Amino acid sequence: SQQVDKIKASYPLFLDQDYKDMLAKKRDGFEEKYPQDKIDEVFQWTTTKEYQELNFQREALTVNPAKACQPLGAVLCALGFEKTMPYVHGSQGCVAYFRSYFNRHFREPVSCVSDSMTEDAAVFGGQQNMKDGLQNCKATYKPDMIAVSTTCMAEVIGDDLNAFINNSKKEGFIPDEFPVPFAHTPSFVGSHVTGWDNMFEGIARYFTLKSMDDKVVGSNKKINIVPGFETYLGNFRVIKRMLSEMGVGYSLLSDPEEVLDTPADGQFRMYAGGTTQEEMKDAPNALNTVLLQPWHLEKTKKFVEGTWKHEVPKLNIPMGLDWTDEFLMKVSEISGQPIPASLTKERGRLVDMMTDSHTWLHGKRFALWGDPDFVMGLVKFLLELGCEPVHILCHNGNKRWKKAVDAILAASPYGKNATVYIGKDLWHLRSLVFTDKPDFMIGNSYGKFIQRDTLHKGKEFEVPLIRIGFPIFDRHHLHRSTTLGYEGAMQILTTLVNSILERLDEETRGMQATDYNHDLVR
Amino acid sequence: SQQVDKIKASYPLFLDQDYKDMLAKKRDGFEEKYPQDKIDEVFQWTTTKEYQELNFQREALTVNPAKACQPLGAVLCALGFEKTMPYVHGSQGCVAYFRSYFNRHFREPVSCVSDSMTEDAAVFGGQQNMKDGLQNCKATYKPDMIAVSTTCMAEVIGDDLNAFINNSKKEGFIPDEFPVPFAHTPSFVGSHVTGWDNMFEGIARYFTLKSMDDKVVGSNKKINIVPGFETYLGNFRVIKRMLSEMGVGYSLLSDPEEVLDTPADGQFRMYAGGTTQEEMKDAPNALNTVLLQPWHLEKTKKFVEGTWKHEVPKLNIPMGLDWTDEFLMKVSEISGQPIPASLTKERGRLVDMMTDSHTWLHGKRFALWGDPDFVMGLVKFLLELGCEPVHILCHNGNKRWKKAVDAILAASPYGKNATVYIGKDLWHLRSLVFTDKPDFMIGNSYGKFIQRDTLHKGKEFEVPLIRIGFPIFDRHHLHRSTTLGYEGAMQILTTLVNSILERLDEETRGMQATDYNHDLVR
Amino acid sequence: MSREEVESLIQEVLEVYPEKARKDRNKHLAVNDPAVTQSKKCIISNKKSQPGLMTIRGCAYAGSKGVVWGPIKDMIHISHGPVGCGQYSRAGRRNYYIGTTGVNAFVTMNFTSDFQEKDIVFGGDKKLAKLIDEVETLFPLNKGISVQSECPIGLIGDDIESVSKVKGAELSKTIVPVRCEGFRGVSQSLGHHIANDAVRDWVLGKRDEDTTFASTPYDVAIIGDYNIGGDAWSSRILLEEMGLRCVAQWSGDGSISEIELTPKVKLNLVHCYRSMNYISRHMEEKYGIPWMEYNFFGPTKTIESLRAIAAKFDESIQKKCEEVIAKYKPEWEAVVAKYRPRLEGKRVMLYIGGLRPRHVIGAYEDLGMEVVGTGYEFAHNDDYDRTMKEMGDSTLLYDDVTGYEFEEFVKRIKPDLIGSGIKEKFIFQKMGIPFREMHSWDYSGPYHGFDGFAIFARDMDMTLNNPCWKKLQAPWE
Amino acid sequence: MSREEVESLIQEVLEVYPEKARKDRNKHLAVNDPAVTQSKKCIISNKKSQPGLMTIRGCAYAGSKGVVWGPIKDMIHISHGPVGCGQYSRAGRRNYYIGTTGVNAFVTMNFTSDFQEKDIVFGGDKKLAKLIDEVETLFPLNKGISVQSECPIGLIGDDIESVSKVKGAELSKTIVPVRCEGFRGVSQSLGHHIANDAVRDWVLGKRDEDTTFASTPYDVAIIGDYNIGGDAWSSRILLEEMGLRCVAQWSGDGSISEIELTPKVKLNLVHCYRSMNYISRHMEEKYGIPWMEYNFFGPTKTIESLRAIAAKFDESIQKKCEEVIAKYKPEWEAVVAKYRPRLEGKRVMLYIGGLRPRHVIGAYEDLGMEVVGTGYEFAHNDDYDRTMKEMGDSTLLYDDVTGYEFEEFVKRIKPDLIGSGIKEKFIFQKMGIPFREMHSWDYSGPYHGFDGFAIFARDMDMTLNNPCWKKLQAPWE
Ligand code: ICS
Ligand code: ICS
Ligand SMILES: [Ca+2]
Ligand SMILES: [Ca+2]
Ligand SMILES: [Mg+2]
Ligand SMILES: [Mg+2]
Repeated sequence: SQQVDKIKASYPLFLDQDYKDMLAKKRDGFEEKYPQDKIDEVFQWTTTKEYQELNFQREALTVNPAKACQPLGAVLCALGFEKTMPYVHGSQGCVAYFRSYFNRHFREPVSCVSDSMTEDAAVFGGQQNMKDGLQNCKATYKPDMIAVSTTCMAEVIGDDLNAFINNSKKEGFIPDEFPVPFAHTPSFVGSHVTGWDNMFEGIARYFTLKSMDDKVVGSNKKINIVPGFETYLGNFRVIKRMLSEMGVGYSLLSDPEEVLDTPADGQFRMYAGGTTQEEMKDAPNALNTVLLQPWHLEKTKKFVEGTWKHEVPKLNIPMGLDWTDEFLMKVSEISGQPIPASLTKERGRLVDMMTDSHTWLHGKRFALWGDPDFVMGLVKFLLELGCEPVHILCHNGNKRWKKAVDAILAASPYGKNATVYIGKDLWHLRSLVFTDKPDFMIGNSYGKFIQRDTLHKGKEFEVPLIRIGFPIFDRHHLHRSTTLGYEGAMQILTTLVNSILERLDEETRGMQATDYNHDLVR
Repeated sequence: SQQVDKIKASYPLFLDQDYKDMLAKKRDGFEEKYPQDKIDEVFQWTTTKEYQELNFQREALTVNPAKACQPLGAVLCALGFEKTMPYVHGSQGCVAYFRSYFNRHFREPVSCVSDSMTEDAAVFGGQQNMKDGLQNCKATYKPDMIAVSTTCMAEVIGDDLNAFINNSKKEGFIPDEFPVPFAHTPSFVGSHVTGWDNMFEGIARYFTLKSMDDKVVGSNKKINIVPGFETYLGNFRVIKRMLSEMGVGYSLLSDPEEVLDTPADGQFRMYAGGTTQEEMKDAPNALNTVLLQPWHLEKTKKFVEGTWKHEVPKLNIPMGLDWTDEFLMKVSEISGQPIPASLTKERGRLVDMMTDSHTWLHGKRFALWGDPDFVMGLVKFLLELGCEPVHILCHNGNKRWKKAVDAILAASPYGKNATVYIGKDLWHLRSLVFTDKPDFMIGNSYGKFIQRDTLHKGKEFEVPLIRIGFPIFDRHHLHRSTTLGYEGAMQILTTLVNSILERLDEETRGMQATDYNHDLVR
Repeated sequence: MSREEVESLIQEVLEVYPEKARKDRNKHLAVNDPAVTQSKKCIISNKKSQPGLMTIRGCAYAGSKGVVWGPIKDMIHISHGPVGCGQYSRAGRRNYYIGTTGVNAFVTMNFTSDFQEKDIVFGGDKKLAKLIDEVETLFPLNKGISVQSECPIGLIGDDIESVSKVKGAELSKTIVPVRCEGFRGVSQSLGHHIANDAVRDWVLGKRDEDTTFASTPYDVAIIGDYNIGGDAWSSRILLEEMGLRCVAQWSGDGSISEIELTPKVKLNLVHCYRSMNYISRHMEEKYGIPWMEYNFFGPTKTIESLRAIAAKFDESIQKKCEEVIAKYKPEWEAVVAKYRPRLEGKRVMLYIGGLRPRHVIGAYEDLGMEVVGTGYEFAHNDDYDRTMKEMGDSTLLYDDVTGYEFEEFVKRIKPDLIGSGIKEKFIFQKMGIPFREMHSWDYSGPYHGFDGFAIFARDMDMTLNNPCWKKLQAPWE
Repeated sequence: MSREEVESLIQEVLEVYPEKARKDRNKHLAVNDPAVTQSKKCIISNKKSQPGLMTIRGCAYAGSKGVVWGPIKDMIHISHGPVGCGQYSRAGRRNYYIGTTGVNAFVTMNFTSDFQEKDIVFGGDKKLAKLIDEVETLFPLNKGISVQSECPIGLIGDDIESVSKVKGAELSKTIVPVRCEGFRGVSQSLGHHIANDAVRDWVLGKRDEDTTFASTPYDVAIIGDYNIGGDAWSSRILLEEMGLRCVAQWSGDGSISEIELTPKVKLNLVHCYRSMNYISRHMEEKYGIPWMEYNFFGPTKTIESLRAIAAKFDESIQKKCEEVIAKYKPEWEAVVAKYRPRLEGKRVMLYIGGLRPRHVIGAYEDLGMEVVGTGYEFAHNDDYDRTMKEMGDSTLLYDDVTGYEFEEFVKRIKPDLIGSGIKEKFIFQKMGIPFREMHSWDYSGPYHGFDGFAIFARDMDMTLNNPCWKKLQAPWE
């Protein structure tokens, strides 16, 4: 039943007695459900060290991964170029998923096409799908560039993208000079970040490999910036802001910030902003190229060093105090521009905030996950804050990266109780937060289910989630935030300390029980 | 007892059994405490309509006010002028409190002096305190201006500020040309916002009353901006940023953003930034003067209109969509500058966010409080969001203001279940949130005690606090936020929707009970 | 718009396309004539998508894993292949259930074999067998396993049927191989069919020789309700108030035992025809169980449906039917009284999957609204046959609409509201057109039944009439 | 620094001042000589502040309402006058208590008469009587009321004593008039004295003729512990483990009845000498109750105190004393072993109110730290007498330090840590000097007793050794 003045949605409608009784009857009559005592017993067992040991012995099963597949990253990369349509050669189901995944994180349209290969293409390949697909896409959506990646069907069948695109041009389906950069992006290799690297290097090659003879390093007086897979609008923005404030000429290569933030003013804009083709063609003339997320830009790095002859600096992601300082100092050296008063002051405001908040942050224990560069920058900043990053999980991390993070942990006393895990998933992490309970998790929305599980053991075992990373689907507008630079460090610090204080207020809210410590001032 | 590797502070130390037992023995032996059944009975009574009716009949008792006293506002106003020392003539206890109050909100130094009047000054007044105080302050702290206000002792004894300052100059305690603007700021009239108005009008008079003959309205091609009592750094910053983006010449009159945000770089800076004396002297030459918080700038308005001959526009605080639009359009009209593409786009990004979040905001009920302009802007924006601002409390509001808010509520269907309360305090508001329970409160840190009370009745009765206003003492760095303009609207919207979603996640976190609605995507 | 204006709009839109695409798309766009009974005279459907045109469709794995199998709560569903499909489809679809997740229920978890290069090169069948053992160790209360094949599995020649047979025998466990690779078919639709045949072949016959279940004359199953936001629960309640016993729900909140008990029922009640007609036909053929289509969207359809269902049973159920109708009458009448005056005359365009584009029309009409365009991602002509009589004369029909087409149709028709999916939502909001998600219910619902109608009405009103929509034009422009 | 270097620092700093201020301030600054017993040979104190110099002091209302009365949990304390004093002092001081706030306890609430112009012009006594009736109606479980006068009350000639007498008789209620207007005295100090005399005159004698209390030989009161962060609880536990019975806590977590029972005890244990020596002397004069000073900061002082207290009782208490000391030995030894190597040799400057600037020195020394400067806002010469022997030779002493002086002293001395209040904290952090709040405990504590020493040590280490302090200098500067 409903009362028209106070309509109930699923929660709390199904808590009404009639629904409760109905659901009990369904269970008892037809579900042949395990007894509650047995459910409780098994749940308790899944919180134990014994279960954790079995869990960490898995070799074949993955549960609740913390990564996605290559073409997702190729699509995001492609979206960062002016009037560019991402195009995934292969199966259309994949594209529905990529679009939906990004739609839910950004709360924005996400344009991408498929060439809708079907079973029939297993006999001799997707060449005709490429020809008609490119022609149809160009005519219908009027991009100035089509950036081609692949789904796993196309990779398994072995379609030669280069040959297929070349034949499309030879036979008149798309113009000879129309830009169709490409990359093979097999979903059974690496992860979404690898697809970004692959796509970017493919675009960079397309615009520069054959034209290198007239290029002169430094002749355009700019620094190229390659952001990698990046899902915070504030991160593109802060980098551009800082470089502009320093008077540094730059080119941001792959810049989706406009197309992921168009205004609601009565028209849909399929394309907005983005890196221009002129910027990509001119990129070898830069002084140098800086990689913001080097641990997933290795293929790009080889191309920029080997072909453009840029001496790419060894910089970490610019997260936290020390690594933002290092980024700005290196940009200053390359460009000849001094670090200006505005940035020096901003730095000092971050340091002030660290001094203000250090007593609540000190010794706080975190579990965290995400992509490799994000994770190591978060680890570094946590150490700078006097926090302990005890469970560090990067499903898509590698051995070399793990060695680098272990070295960072070694350089601080705050790293003593920390372990780095690679190849492990959120069902592994769930065990760690039961057996070696931290104060908080820092992670994406999939962490909410871990928080739920911990609360079920009891309130005293609950590990609250702090949402930083990708995807974030259960809060609105967090994609507008910043994690890079001093601005990002300020945002992260603020979020962490206020999560601590919110939880302390919850724990001290009990009248005549714990509210002796429900202080007005903290 | 303590375990050295996991030391307990008060929470949870005093939950140890030995402490619990000790506290029970203290109670039973010596406190002659009302029985718990009686405490429960009285608590329950305090949640009733019968109690509310008695509560609203108060004439003489105030409980948990939502205002402070005049000189607090005078000090904040004074802090916004270059190299200016706030100086409060009267009792030193007041200055310890003003400094501490602002210290705790901004987490910054707050410099202010007293002239330490004692009981002896009741015989013939504080003139000698003024003489030595001005001399001592100038010598020791080297301000370029001393801005004088009063405590209630000085007002009751009847000290003539003007005469005392004049005599201090006559007798050589400070130079004749040294600026010593003043205002009488009696704490038994109005509130802190009134003290701001009084101080500002005094400073404006000091620099302009006697020099009007050479002034020509519009000759400097700027607009003066008077912010009023403002405790969000982002509010000073957003107004400056918008005017700069529009190419509008402006003078922000009282601008404490620098002195309330100095960097931690190894030196203490007693003064930073601020409105210059030259800006105040030249202010009558502006095109016009815009008051950002007109409901506490009435004395200032009469002076600017009567003496500077500026035709101050009838503008509401620039909060929410409509009133930010109106502010920009009026500034365009006055300055001749078009509204730029950047601001048009920012507006459309706010509207996009409104479209994205409207389904969770719709129909949500709020109790809220604060100063009159802030409260009315928050009410207006809530109506724009499709929310219902059901209990609107402004302790320091007046009848004319209440009429204006009642008219805003009449212009929207979302205002139908709303009531505006003036002269009422947070003990009145506590009753309203029991008898006509809203979904959330929007208010300052004193609201935490109302949330605590509501939870004690039961989880289903708990009204969570969303911290927006002044003072905020129990979270860190919220003073950096913005509430004005499109930027502030975006911040407020994000805060509100995510507070709704955090609470829904809490309510749906119960395994096999309510977690059928614990959705990944919202 | 007139028939002539709509035909003109179709032709204008199709001018953008190369000839091959133009000729194809013309066959998938029609002006409705409720006077036609054979939709194969009017519109083509269930064909391949044209390359490069930004179809909204998914794949067979979505139709099998995402739609049919995934909701079954006490089984573990393995996304077998590389990591993306299972991750993108993790907890995207609000197929609600009661259970202890990770312990006795598994719906919102993502179990995967996370294929790597060595699995592609040498095959995944050994990995699959090891994975099954790991599942058994770590999730001992699972009541069965399904293997949801992603694109590579059949392309590389793996034999998941053999693995399922051998491991199922070894563990005395139901292990269901599902060949729902996304290269099969053209859309989600073939995944439904594949999934239905897998239930038939591996689950449904288990109790064929068991005589222990006590049946009653009033036993039914709800077939094809995936309990989006609780939709099946707000349907079930009414059927049971009417005196029926709902033995099974396929598959929202569904358990493996209730599937196995379904051959014992007297009548199959089919909500989603598209996705479950196949198994319904099978059950009639094999067990003699009749089936009938029904519609629980809005009071008119719900009342009609209750009466038609009750008519299959005796006078006692028909009497209880009228009691249920009388009970809820004041409730839905109060909803209409509040919301219909807020919505009367407003025009809606829909674009959804395989059922809802026709099934929700009555509920809109109960609020005085008009559906001026509708279409489906993956419907077949039997769906279109059922649609033309539900839609008004001269309204617009679109099969497998392209992104371009949908935007252009909307620019011309200027509906007051659009009801479609997540890939559409943010486009139309920027255009200033109120949008409701008609798959996920925009995180609201249920929408089925009398209790769902209240929420539907509230939701259409909150969005269509929201203050935000008057704010898109800056007052200086 | 040498005595001569400290003397020259003082003279250097005083050069900024006009002559009158310079001559005054010179008398309030001294280089310690532990060889002096009569501090009136070396420093002046408890004089008015010089105008315009940014004293850190508060007022008599702070000393009365904020410090002594406000913590009494089951009374309602009215801030009588305009709205500021009561609002700025609402829940600023962490005087912890157990109770049901708004119902039987009222500490963190702000009750005020919110004076307006008409109250100034015509007086507030009628308003006060009405306010009392309103309090009784809305807060029926209050056990007494105090009236904490703000500046205007005596200036306008109000008669709160008459109101308190008449209303107290009418209502059979303890109503205490307190003339703690901020114009009185020079600092918080006179507010303590005024507050003590109000307890004496209106509360303490209530049970003078009542013999019903079940007294024992081991009854004590804790006098002058305001339970900051639970400090009094972490003291009480030890006294009761030693076999004593703590009848009252003045005034942290204190109730009116425990105050009224205090004249029945055998010994008054005075922690804060400055604030409560007055009532302790009264109780010795009137009731014959001896009193003694003690110190529960750090293990050395706590052990000395326990032994000195136990020596006032019999052998059974002395035996329990040694048992307590033995129990806690491994606990504080573990704290020292962890934290002393992290803090050894570090130098601290303190500036606090009336007690802690000397009382915490031992606890710093238990961690190997050195207090190289200390001073008080409002101490008297009897406090300085007790300080000179606690401080090292040639250390710096400052009475009612000005903001300018404190900054300049710190620039020269370059302490590793500063312990002071909220108005100081943010100044010194910007200078890159670790800072701990030594009034509020920086929202930590307790610091009293053995359990408090652990927290103290943790806190000094977390801040002094924090990684933030190496980061203030930009690497390009
Ligand atoms: S199953 Fe089908 S696309 Fe019948 S695949 Fe799809 S939960 Fe749609 S129109 Mo999403 S044939 Fe169900 C459907 Fe309808 S996932 Fe849901 S809303 S009634
Ligand atoms: S009462 Fe006094 S200023 Fe003895 S007014 Fe002050 S809670 Fe200080 S050095 Mo705040 S004489 Fe207590 C004090 Fe000491 S408020 Fe506390 S810390 S031990
Ligand atoms: Ca959006
Ligand atoms: Ca600060
Ligand atoms: Mg904590
Ligand atoms: Mg504990």
